[PDB]
Parts: sequence; C-alpha cells; structure tokens
Amino acid sequence: KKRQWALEDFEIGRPLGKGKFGNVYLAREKQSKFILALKVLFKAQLEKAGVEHQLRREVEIQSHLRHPNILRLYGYFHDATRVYLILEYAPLGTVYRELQKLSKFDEQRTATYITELANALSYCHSKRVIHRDIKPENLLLGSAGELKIADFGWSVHAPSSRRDTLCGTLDYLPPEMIEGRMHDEKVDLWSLGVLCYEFLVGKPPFEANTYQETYKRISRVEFTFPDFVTEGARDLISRLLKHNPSQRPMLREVLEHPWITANSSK
Ligand SMILES: O=C(O)c1ccc(Nc2ccnc(Nc3ccc(C(=O)O)cc3)n2)cc1
Repeated sequence: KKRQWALEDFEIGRPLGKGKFGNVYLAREKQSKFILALKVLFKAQLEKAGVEHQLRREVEIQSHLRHPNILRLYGYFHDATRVYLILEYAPLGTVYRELQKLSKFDEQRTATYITELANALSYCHSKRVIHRDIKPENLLLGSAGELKIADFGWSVHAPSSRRDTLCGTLDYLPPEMIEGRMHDEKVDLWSLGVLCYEFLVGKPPFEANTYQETYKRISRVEFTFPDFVTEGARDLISRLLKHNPSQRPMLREVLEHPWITANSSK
C-alpha cells in the first residue's frame, strides 16, 4: 500500500488451513491490532515446481481487486526462506466445510451463493481477469455469511491459451480447458454451473473414480440430476453446462434467471 511489512509486525495465531505449499494462519498486526490472515509459502517449495511466476500473477491480480465478494490481498513480504501473503480474514471458513457439514444446501442458500459469486465474477470479468479455479475449497465466508472468492492461484487474463498442467481434479474445468484449447471468461460460467450443482446435490456433476473417466464425462458433458433437483435449478445448470462456450449465458442472464430470482435473498 505504501510501507513494507515484516514478520515481526505480526503475532501469528491458530492454523486456518494446512496445504502443500503453505499454511494459512490467523494473525494480528501488532500496532493497530488489526486481525487478518497470513498465508505462509515456503519458497524452496515454490522454487521447485517453478511456481514463482504464477505467484507474481496471483498477487498482482488479487491485490488490485476491490469487491465485497472477493477476498482482499493487502500486501506481501518475504524473508530468506519464504513468502507471506497478507489477506483479509474470512471468519466463517470455507464453503467446502459448510457443504461437508450440511451435505447439501437448499435452493435459497445456493441461489444466494450463486448470486454473490456471479457479482464477484462480473467484476473480475469487467477486467478480463478469469478465475478458472472456482471450487468450494476456494470460496470463503465473511462475518455475515457472504461468499468470498478467495484463491486466485490459477487466475489469468482473458483470452488465454495457457496449457497449464492440471494437477487437482478436473471436476470444475470446462471442455476447452481440459483439452488444452484457448479460453475466455466463459470458463467461469461453466464452473458456476458445476458449483450450483455441487451445492444442491452434494457432489460435483462429473464426479468419477479416475481422472481419465472424469475427463470423458466433462468432454461429453454427461451429467444427470437426482429427483430432488427442481426444474428451475436443472434449467439454470443446463444453460451453464454447455460444451460450446458461446452458448453459455452471460452473468447478467444468470443474475436475472427466474430460479435465481425466486430463491435468492441477496
Ligand atoms: O481449505 C482450507 O482448509 C483453507 C483455505 C483457505 C484459507 N485461507 C483463509 C484466508 C482467509 N480467511 C480464512 N478463513 C478461515 C477461517 C476459519 C477456518 C476454519 O476452518 O476454522 C478456515 C478459514 N481462510 C484457510 C484454509
């Protein structure tokens, strides 16, 4: 923002999450007593794996975004053995944990999350910033329970052709991405459809036992609905999960979808 931070400026608290590259800790800035989240990345581990570039992007992109449904990146610093990301702290945790707790959400909570996410993505896209990694593990919850897009690790500017090695599951990736083709903002609209389905059903629509199998379901767009998913929900999800990118709706149409309108509270 202006000044340069150091570890000594923070009292680290309890672990929020422990991952492959780093951990996320609750932390408080000594002087102002400001409560935030500190993501500690080991570096050597970054240096291996050649991830140094993506991190500059993630930080560069996320630190320049200001939206109520987008977790903020206030700044960063490093030392000899690692890098620190100073993030806004989301008090209610991940959407993933909420989902794992309730099993599945009702139409109202889902419609509200989709809405908040569409606004968030609407803002990102107004900057040709495509997220490409929308999944429940990357969505946090604010003090009022509002959804916050949180992890811009795989974020890039559109249009892009980046053939990045897909390491996690392909569960949220669209056909154009799992096939190494060029892609734009429509990628996020597919993820949104996958997300809407996971929220209501409890499992992503293309889930399978092998990467290779999931790959097939995605490219062929083979998904079915359990009896309890309603017509309006099936409808929105079907418009979003279109193999042809140009056929997926605009976030505006999503926000104005009858089902998103009857059930959304936000
Ligand atoms: O997947 C993960 O485990 C994960 C992913 C991202 C992450 N990063 C941030 C950043 C800002 N704010 C928060 N809030 C938070 C609060 C409580 C809990 C909890 O479960 O007690 C988890 C998260 N987390 C932390 C953990």
